[PDB]
Amino acid sequence: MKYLPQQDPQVFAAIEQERKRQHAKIELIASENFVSRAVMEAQGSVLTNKYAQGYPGRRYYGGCEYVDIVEELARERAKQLFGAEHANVQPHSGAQANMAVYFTVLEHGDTVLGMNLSHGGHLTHGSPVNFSGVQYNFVAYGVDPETHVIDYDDVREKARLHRPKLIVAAASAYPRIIDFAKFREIADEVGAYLMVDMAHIAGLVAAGLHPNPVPYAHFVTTTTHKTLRGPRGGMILCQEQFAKQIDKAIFPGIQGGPLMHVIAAKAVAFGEALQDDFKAYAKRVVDNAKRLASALQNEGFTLVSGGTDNHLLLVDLRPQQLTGKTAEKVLDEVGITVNKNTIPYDPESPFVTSGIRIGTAAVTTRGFGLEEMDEIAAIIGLVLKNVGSEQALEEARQRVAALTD
Amino acid sequence: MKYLPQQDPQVFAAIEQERKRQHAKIELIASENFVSRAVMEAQGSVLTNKYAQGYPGRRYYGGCEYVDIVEELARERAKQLFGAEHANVQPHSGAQANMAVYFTVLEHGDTVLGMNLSHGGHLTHGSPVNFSGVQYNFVAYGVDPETHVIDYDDVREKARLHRPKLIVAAASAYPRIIDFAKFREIADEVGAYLMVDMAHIAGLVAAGLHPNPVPYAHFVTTTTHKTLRGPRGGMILCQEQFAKQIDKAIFPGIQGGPLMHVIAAKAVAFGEALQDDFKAYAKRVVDNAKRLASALQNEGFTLVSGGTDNHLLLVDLRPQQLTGKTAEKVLDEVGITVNKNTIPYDPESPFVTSGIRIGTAAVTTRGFGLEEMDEIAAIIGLVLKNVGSEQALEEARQRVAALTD
Ligand SMILES: *Cc1c(COP(=O)(O)O)cnc(C)c1O
Ligand SMILES: *Cc1c(COP(=O)(O)O)cnc(C)c1O
Repeated sequence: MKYLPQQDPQVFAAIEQERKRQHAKIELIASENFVSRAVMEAQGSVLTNKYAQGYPGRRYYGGCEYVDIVEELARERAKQLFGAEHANVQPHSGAQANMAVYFTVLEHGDTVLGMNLSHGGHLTHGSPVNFSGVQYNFVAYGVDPETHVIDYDDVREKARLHRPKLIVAAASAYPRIIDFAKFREIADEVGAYLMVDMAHIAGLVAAGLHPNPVPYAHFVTTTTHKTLRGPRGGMILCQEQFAKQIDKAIFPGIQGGPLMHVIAAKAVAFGEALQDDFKAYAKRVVDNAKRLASALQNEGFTLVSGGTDNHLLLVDLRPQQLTGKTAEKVLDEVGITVNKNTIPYDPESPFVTSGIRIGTAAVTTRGFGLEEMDEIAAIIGLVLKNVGSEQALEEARQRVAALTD
Repeated sequence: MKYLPQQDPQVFAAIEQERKRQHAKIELIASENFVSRAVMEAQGSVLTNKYAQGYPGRRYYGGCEYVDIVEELARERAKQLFGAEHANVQPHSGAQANMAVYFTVLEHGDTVLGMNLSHGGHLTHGSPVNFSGVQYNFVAYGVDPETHVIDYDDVREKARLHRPKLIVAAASAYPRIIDFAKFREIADEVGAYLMVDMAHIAGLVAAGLHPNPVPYAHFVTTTTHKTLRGPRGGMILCQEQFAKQIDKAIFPGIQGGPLMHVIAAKAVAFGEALQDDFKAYAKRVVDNAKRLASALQNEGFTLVSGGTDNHLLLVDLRPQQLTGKTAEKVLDEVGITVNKNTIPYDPESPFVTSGIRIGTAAVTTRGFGLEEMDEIAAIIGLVLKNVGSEQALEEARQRVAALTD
């Protein structure tokens, strides 16, 4: 940075702290990642100066000839990456991508079937404090209480009883592969649309390491950040038949002018994801998640679903007589960043929980491999089995510093 | 840029075209501006890597100590700038700022009174193709057919007849000062909330050149871009009594995680607006708008409202037997960027129009002064009075090139 340090010492100082924090800590929050310097440069471009409401070749304002090229690069690269017939790259966030799909197919008060929020469903999948649960009538399907795998017979019974206009599949804390074919079969039985929110797994889908929901869903939403390792923002993929309605839902429906500089960064991140290197990266993410899961089990931890098929895992802490809140706090003390997370059928409230969620995308981006997973699990065991020992916590602190070098 | 040109030649090439376009053209679109290098550097920062859903000191996730400083800098600077009791700096856009206020005070189907969209009201003020007009029952007040000034007796009659829960004031194409005191007096009479959307005039408010709606409105929304010359994004200002509800409306209500890098850029832009230089700039904007308005009248153009009190003007092109569409297109041919815009009581549709909207924020940012306003008006007269003359258009092209150097 050149101009910020002189213009605004206060903002520059805080950013510099954050930069250094990102390096010093072990980032295990499953939704986190680190974007490339190219992606950041695109976001720090003069493209922020352009109003481009509308779509390429169909803009409200003139002067859009070049931002049109940028948006089309993002749309075309997205379509290659995911095999979708249409992309909308304007959503400001994953929330707004979901909002727009809901706006497209639902009237106020319509019934929607989504994943139980305590079992892995997202906030935007019907929380009563979120627009989704206020605007629409959300009903929930659950996971098996023993296997913690989605109970597809429950999805079906809930669909057949409640007759949703829309079925939502996908999750923010589900460690197994989701069967989109079964979701579509259920949707078809009850004549519901199927929306898949792949925000967490989008990078793994892109790399062929999770089944693609595109051929099964009418609508696919995602964040461009998370496993996809793009800038912070949203995207919608859909069949050609909904393209016009979806585009209209985004603008003039729910947003105004798009963030053209962010859309540029999305294009960059999509270019990166189309490369062989990114597929190698994504395999290491899943490989690291499995290794970390196995190593945590070796420490004596119980894992929700008995392990992982993707980038993330949930530790059920009940055997250690710990809340997610306590674990989160003590790990923060040694420089390891997790979040407390409800486990399925959690006896605790969402503000306390019986679990922590852990994902490997961020540490894999930093170059961590299988040996590092073994060490991270070993540190977690040390900390969580010795919560009252400052000697154990200092030892962990030093081992964390050794990993971040 | 260092890494983007090598990683992504295609995206870099299009950005570079846009950068050069921004320099070569005369930007007269009233919503446009050019942000500082400091603002862009903040947006291109590593802050994009942090999930910080929630609010400073009250975050979902750990590791937010430094992004908390950034958000508080933005909130505190905003409060100084505008004298508001509370700021929310998380809105992704002006649309989402408005959306959140509507979410706070209205139920589905509630009546809202806003400015007629053909007289200057915004898309998010009740367009039937926008969430506002779909979710809520919007009624409209108009301007006087001769003066083109808001008819405050119409606002009152409409309020008293329709009994809105909410009154919206503010505009995207209104060239005069808005009387917020009268809006509040009307709101109080019918027991409605008052929301002011100051997106267009926010920079002028900050500089003391437009009356501040903060003391009169329950809620003030704005874009951080436009006259305020910030990054692309939204903001909400409100009385302390609505702070908690407004914060909850933004998250977990309508958004997910905020864009912390953009929030950093907002803080930077607010710091810039607190400086004496910015007040000097904003005076030149209004001074330039008046000079340009006078000079256009000297060319024989009729202006909606007979001139301007702010940064923007509307040319009524009916006397020249031209549509806004035709004027927009021919001006594009010589390198001057305007947009067609409905004038009040326009005999044409919104896709054709009888007017062009012009604003001075962008050219003032580039250093244009009163002499440049005289020349721009002279070029506009030349072009619009000689639409069929390629000699006149080439002469204009050359005069435009002389201005952008
Ligand atoms: C993270 C996430 C979102 C939210 O996107 P934001 O950009 O934070 O609004 C939505 N759905 C799922 C499944 C997510 O994981
Ligand atoms: C530009 C504008 C908006 C829209 O903000 P976006 O950031 O484009 O969504 C809303 N209201 C008014 C009055 C505006 O001028």
